[PDB]
Amino acid sequence: AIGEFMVSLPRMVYPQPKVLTPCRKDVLVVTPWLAPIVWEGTFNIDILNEQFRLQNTTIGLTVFAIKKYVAFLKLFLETAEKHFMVGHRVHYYVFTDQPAAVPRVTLGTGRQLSVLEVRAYKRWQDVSMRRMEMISDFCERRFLSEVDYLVCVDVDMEFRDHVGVEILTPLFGTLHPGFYGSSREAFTYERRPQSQAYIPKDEGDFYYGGAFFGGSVQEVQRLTRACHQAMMVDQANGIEAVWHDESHLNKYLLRHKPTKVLSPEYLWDQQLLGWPAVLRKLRFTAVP
Amino acid sequence: AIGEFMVSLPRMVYPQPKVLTPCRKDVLVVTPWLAPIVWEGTFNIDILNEQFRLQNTTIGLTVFAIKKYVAFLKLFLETAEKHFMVGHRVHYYVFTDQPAAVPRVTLGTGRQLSVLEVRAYKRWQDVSMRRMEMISDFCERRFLSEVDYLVCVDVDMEFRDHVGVEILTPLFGTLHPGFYGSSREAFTYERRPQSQAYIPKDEGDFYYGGAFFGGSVQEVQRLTRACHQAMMVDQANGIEAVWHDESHLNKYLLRHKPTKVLSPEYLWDQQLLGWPAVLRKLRFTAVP
Ligand SMILES: O=c1ccn([C@@H]2O[C@H](COP(=O)(O)OP(=O)(O)O[C@H]3O[C@H](CO)[C@H](O)[C@H](O)[C@H]3O)[C@@H](O)[C@H]2O)c(=O)[nH]1
Ligand SMILES: O=c1ccn([C@@H]2O[C@H](COP(=O)(O)OP(=O)(O)O[C@H]3O[C@H](CO)[C@H](O)[C@H](O)[C@H]3O)[C@@H](O)[C@H]2O)c(=O)[nH]1
Ligand SMILES: [Mn+2]
Ligand SMILES: [Mn+2]
Repeated sequence: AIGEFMVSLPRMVYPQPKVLTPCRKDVLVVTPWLAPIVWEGTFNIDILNEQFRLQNTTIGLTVFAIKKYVAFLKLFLETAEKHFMVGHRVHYYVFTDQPAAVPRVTLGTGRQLSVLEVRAYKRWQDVSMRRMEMISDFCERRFLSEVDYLVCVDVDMEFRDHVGVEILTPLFGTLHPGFYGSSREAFTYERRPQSQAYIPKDEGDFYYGGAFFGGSVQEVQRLTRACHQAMMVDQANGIEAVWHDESHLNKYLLRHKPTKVLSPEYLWDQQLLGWPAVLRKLRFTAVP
Repeated sequence: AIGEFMVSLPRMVYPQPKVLTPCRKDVLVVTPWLAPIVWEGTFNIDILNEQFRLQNTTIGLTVFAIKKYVAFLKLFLETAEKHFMVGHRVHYYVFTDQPAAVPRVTLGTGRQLSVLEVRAYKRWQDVSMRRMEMISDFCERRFLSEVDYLVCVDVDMEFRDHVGVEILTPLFGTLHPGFYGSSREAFTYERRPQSQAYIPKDEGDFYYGGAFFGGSVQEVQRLTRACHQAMMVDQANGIEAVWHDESHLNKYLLRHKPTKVLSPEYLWDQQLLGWPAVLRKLRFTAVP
């Protein structure tokens, strides 16, 4: 459940937070709108796990495996079993054009998987973009009744370390690994005013990655509906945003600030970027 | 309103957050349960003001002025007019045994004051403690229908600097100025197991001050009801907690973690503690 009566935490023995010691001295851990930026060292997972288990939290995870991308599912799901929300209720939603071709991955207790058949678009750009419509079509069909939070990710990825309830919040985006140290002028936002995704050069907080966002079902419905409707306006006007759904996601999260931001620990590419000292954990990574 | 549909923020030009620069290097700015700890430098008030104004937020401020403490009201209210939630809708609730003795303080537009008559208890300890019952009696009478958030403070205080929408969240407490640098064993929690306020020596996050807490009306009703009911159990058992309502507040916030914590900028005593370098702002201070 979300927003229901919260019982009292049990007694717990853990290290005292020290008010006069920063938890990170190398990174920003809170946005200027007071949203936590989630890095290792910012959270005590034992406290968070208690809070979320006492609410009987169910997390849905959406992933699209269309055309040849079904090949990515086995590793994606096996590694999610090892690292994603372990101990909590999880419902995987695998959207595919090949519903008999989903690998038979063994799931832990309290975890289930549904296969949702969808059409395949010809262009990769359309496959990627149309996830927003498809996720929003499914909020009413399933998600409102089945889960508390939705996490929406790319499939060509693997979990390498813990991804848990520290991410859960009404609305989150994730810092794209290519831009976390960049100034806003260098962010690859859509820069043509003719597009609904347009962001001026003097605006922008962060460059969020299209491959990892989420929130409560209500907030994810809002985001995905808004991005789809913006895409359809652009289509009617003969323009396609430079980075497709990621461009629209960035416009949405500029105007509707997320209540948590995930660090690039949660969205990485070791082939392209190595393992900087600032990443204490590499949690969710590109398959090379 | 709270929890309603949020329109899009307008365009704003402000400094880009820098991911690789901490906002404070001298203090903890987020708790281990991912609640912001509010210090100067952690927030851009322009963004927050936009967010809260677009929700038509109304803030209630409760204050008790019983017996000789009516003398504190003039400065309290005049300085609140200068510093508390300026630009937002405010409703002051002055609880007093001398309802004709409230000073005539000139209020800004969108700000109003109600006087609520209550009984005076003989002992200062009972006057202080019974605020929890009185605040909880008034959630149903007025607060649910009149305000979005409640802020509950001591009267023998003055505002010296900005106290605004950065504090608003479902549930907050404030670091007591005498203990922010102390280890938990030194916190003056109730230590007798016979009291409902008991906290063992190996437990505790922070020592919260009784003089400044708040949250949504729903969360403040819960806190104040719980503290009152705990007090009544103690009374039946012939025990009074060492620091009265503050002891019960601390027990509640240990078991029900706040969603923001205010730094001691928000609760200070310059006579006793001076002006340390760690306090960039002294916002709400004891009258000496
Ligand atoms: O034939 C396809 C093409 C895409 N996809 C799905 O769409 C996702 C995104 O497409 P790609 O992985 O092909 O492209 P990128 O890795 O460049 O994706 C990045 O850029 C995209 C926009 O161009 C999206 O924002 C995406 O979330 C972001 O990680 C895939 O992971 C997969 O889930 C398929 O299932 N089949
Ligand atoms: O005769 C009185 C006594 C108290 N109060 C009200 O109760 C508040 C708290 O009492 P005091 O200010 O007399 O006592 P302290 O400053 O020591 O208060 C501190 O300790 C208390 C518990 O002992 C409470 O937790 C309080 O919030 C905390 O700041 C006052 O500010 C005032 O609002 C009155 O109105 N009249
Ligand atoms: Mn890809
Ligand atoms: Mn006092």
